Amino acid sequence: TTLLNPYFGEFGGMYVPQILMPALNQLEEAFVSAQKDPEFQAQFADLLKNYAGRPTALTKCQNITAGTRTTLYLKREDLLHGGAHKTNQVLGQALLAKRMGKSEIIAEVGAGNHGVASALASALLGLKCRIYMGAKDVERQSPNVFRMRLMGAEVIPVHSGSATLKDACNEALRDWSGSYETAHYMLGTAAGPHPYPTIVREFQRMIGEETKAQILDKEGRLPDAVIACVGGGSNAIGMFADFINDTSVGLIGVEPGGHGIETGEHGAPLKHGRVGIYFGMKAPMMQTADGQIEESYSISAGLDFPSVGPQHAYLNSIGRADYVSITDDEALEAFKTLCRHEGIIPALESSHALAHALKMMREQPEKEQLLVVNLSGRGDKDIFTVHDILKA
Amino acid sequence: TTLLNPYFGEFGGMYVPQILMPALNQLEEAFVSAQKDPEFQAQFADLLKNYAGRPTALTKCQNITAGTRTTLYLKREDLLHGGAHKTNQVLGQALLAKRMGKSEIIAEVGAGNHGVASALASALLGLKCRIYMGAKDVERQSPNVFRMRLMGAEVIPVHSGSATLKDACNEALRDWSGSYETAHYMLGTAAGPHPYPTIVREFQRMIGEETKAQILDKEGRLPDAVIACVGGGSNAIGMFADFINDTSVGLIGVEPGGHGIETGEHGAPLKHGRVGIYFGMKAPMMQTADGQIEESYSISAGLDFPSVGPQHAYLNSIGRADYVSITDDEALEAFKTLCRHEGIIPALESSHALAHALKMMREQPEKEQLLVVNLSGRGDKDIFTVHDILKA
Amino acid sequence: MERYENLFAQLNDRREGAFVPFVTLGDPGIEQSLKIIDTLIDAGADALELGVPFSDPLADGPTIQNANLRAFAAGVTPAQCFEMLAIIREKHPTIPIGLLMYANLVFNNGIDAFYARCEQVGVDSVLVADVPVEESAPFRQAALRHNIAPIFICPPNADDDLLRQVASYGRGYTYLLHHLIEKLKEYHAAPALQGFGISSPEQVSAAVRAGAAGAISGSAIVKIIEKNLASPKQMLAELRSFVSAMKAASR
Amino acid sequence: MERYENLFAQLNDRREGAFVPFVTLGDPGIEQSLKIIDTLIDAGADALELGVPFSDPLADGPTIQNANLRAFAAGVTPAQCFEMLAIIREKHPTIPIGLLMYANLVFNNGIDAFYARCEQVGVDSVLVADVPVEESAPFRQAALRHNIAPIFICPPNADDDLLRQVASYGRGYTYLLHHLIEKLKEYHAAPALQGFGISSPEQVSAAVRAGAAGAISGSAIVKIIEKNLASPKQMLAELRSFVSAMKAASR
Ligand SMILES: *Cc1c(COP(=O)(O)O)cnc(C)c1O
Ligand SMILES: *Cc1c(COP(=O)(O)O)cnc(C)c1O
Ligand code: NA
Ligand code: NA
Repeated sequence: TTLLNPYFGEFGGMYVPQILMPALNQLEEAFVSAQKDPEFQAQFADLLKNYAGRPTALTKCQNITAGTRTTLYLKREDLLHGGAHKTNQVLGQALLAKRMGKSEIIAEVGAGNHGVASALASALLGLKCRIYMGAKDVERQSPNVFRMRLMGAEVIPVHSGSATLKDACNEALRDWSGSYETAHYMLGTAAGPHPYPTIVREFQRMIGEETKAQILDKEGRLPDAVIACVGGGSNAIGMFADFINDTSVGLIGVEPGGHGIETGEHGAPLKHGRVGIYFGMKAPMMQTADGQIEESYSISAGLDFPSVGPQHAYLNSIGRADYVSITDDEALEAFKTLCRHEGIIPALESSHALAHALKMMREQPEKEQLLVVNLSGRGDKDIFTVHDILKA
Repeated sequence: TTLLNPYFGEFGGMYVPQILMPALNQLEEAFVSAQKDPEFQAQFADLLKNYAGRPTALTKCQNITAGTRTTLYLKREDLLHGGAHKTNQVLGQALLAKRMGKSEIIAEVGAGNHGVASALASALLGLKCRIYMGAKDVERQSPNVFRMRLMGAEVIPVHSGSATLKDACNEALRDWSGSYETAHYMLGTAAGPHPYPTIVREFQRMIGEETKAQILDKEGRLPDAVIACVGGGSNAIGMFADFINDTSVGLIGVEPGGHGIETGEHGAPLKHGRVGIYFGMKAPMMQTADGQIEESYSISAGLDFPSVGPQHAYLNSIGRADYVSITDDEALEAFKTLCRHEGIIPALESSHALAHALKMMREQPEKEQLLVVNLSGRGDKDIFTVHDILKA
Repeated sequence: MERYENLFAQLNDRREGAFVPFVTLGDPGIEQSLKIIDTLIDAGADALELGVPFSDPLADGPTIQNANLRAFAAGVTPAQCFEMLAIIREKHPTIPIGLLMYANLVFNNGIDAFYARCEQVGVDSVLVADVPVEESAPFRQAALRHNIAPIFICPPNADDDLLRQVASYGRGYTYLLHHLIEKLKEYHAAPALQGFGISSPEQVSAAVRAGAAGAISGSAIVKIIEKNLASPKQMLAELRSFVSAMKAASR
Repeated sequence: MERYENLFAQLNDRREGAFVPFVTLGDPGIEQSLKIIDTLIDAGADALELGVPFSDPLADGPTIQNANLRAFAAGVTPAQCFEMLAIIREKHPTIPIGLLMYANLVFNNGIDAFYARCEQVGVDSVLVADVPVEESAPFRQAALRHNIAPIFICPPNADDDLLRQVASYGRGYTYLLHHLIEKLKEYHAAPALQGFGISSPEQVSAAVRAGAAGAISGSAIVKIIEKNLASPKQMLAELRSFVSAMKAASR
């Protein structure tokens, strides 16, 4: 029994061992209560404004669209404290943890930036944070490991199994199954078991809400389409949410095409995967013919999630949102284009969304269209990656 | 003859070869005109708001001051597009360049971030940017060189002389002496020949103006003191400016003490230098007994300027502003403290200002005081520096 | 079939508790695994709980995580696991065989088809690790249509509503992790087997004395395999020794 | 003294232009530099413009930037430069000697003290590279009090107000970089010497033909030094050859 619907069509659910159900039910209840509590909302808004830097700007990109009938705006989540949209919801979840009387945070990460995000929110709110990560990942993520440790987080290397992300996740959940009374598991995307897909969306929806107000102020109407990259689905659902009931507004999700869909080396499970049950949810995923979960691939680590949030799978099924893919090379070109023409270095993740908007413009340059790309993060972190590639 | 006073007491002036005077006079005139032009102001405000992300937040730091009678706020310039306050004035100068009908920007840099700032503003406004830097600096600044080139700037390595910053600066000014009709020299701090000290201050004063409004909104009164690090003087004068006539507000400038004033290895010319004439201005500077200009030292490259802005020297002489110094170790401790207690990674430059506020609090924990530290930039760029040090 | 019902009836007539060991199919290899299983049976295991290697076993612990690693390194697949299951049943007609699965491997090619395959090879029960009673409808329905017992875990943090659901939905046996045992019996739940930390003879006697119908050793067997990887002969010897001692404790 | 006035009067009586070479004091070394200067004089230089190595010569170009490098590498200091200046004057009583300085080296220990030192060693003029006429008051005042000629550069982009200031403030000679020459003469400016790109005999004759009183070779001499660093003897030979040719072009 739950307070909210755990499913979006056939997608979603709570596929976790029985022992974790009480933790999920407790979290769902706290969330429902918090959403109706003006004090929680005011506190959350105060942190977003005075600590994180909300609202973020909506930048018009005249240089990029010159000569076409496309008008392009970029939602600047790259200017959010931390450099990415992830900050919004980790602060929200940290506040939920405190609401439940908890003083500890559990998280896991590989090459992602979720560890840094969880650590900074925990430092600000006085929470003891422990982050699990495969031993192999520790050895390759010295920079982020240091950032997390500087912020007082305890980084716990996992040697069991293949010593990779999946082993860290397993350890984190095992930990949580026995310590949920005093610790909160901070999930980093709009996926996993209910209530996380719903909570993450709600704690990221200010992205879409601000965009709506900003576009109406500047253009006097809604966008013809909002475009966002999709790894797990949080920055995209955050942008999409407030626009779902605005039928005239297109919702375009961009999955990583990697080396190309036909190569099998991509991260586009929503459009090229197969429905399965994994990480506590029923959703499209990268899997072998006999059901083993496969790894996604993308030049961008942030979009390297073998599945996708259930609400996206649902929005796609009913035709409300459309999903496409962008290759490594297409994302690299968009990255270079934004740097040279707007003086903004975008995250390679965000570059996938920009790459698709660029395609919509270039393919039909005389088509009048007002577009908004969600620039989910800054790309300082990708300079080395891009440099080496261009090098060779 | 000039429109504005080139001096602040005995400090300042226009000590440049005769051939550069017309360029300075032209710039001063354009500036005076632009300052009275509502359209220029509106255009400048639009860029600061919708592109750079102004206004920046004013964050209260409860965790750091717990148990004391100090209330501390941080002006978040670290959240500005680009990661530092430098963005504010380069955008302003780029607009001045366009006002004068110019389409080219000239700059020079060593280990600083002024090159990246000049390059991003030039890319946004369609200006051809060329940045000079000593060959030796090019070899050690691969990351920034790449950032500038990604943003379309032409990075010109200088091999003449000692192939260092001073040679780049010389080449840049020589270049400008012959091309000022079509190119604008973008000076990166509140120093050099008039009108730069005045222009940079005016294009950075929104820092202090926003802080005043934000502190009045949150505390209902002005700060007992505003604290900012001083390398060249721009972020500090930007914070100070709007507070100069508020006699009750202390203005504290923090110069780098390096390994310690007594070691001779520091960057505190204002308080431990000697008045001289260099870089087009009369001001306190690091110099040998017979007049050769010495190098400053600091764990933070950004504060490595052998002199200081003339207005600071003046504010100090009349006792309106007070200047102190903070050592490498004191700045490192502040850096660690902010990371662990507030979840904010500060630039090592900004850490000097925070270190002094921490001292004011700790030395007299029962003294009631409302302080504002100007967090001039983020410290992602310093993670390696700090990591290696702590390592050893 | 009614293998569990027949087993417990026989154990009851002997005032005996059941001892059930768990092992991962194919660990450390197909051949050595078949030998391991025959040894567990000869040594006295009353029933078997067998796992099928899965890429992301979010539930299991390090011992099991490493067991799957070894199995995958040997190229073990679900198809080969079912081949092993058929062979095991052909050799042992009455011992109850239970599988410990992860939802995706059951859902993958169709839930009904999976339980039909189980019935075909002679499996008796299936515990899906990541399917709580709340999401179990299609799984238990398919299990029952194919004469397979759907098994559920009764956790420490279980409440009264959960006890009733588990009592109502489960068959074969209740996987337990004194009052709980009484309440389960009160609700006519399948016989309860204690599965928490069963690694010594005294824990087996304690479980039965507490009212449980037996005990499940969830990882003690795997640890013995992990420890004797260098000597297969010694591995089987120690497994026979352990199981024999654990089973003796149930009489 | 009146060395410049006496020189130009003598050149005029001979319908001759002045040829002034520039070199950095101490480049490439104190001893070799003294020899270089004596060679320039013997070869026919009518006057000398001598630079004092400064750490940050924001004006000068690469040739000069490298000249200072060589001088500093030899440990040359302003104090040693003044020692050289005294020696040079003791050997050559009438040739005008002009210094090319940077503001800090003049301001450092007191502007007045600097010009007093110049007067003491026998210097005749000082051109401060980074002091425009607008900031020149204390410098020209101190120069005049010590019988030193303050010299100013008349740039290409010069306007009428600047011409008048330079004509009024300068002494010795006007450092020029046809109408300009006429206007300067009109305002009674010190005799003008063309200093822009003077590196060949034809440029010297052209300057004089244009109305200038002579020409200053701002870097051609330094280039010759830079090119013959390996052979001091050959360096002096080429310097004598160049200066002799340049001076011949002024007659
Ligand atoms: C983490 C990240 C993403 C991917 O996560 P979603 O949950 O799919 O939004 C995208 N962009 C940036 C900059 C990120 O840091
Ligand atoms: C450039 C920089 C400074 C130093 O420059 P000022 O002109 O002295 O302000 C200080 N802090 C940061 C973060 C900088 O980037
Ligand atoms: Na994905
Ligand atoms: Na300085």
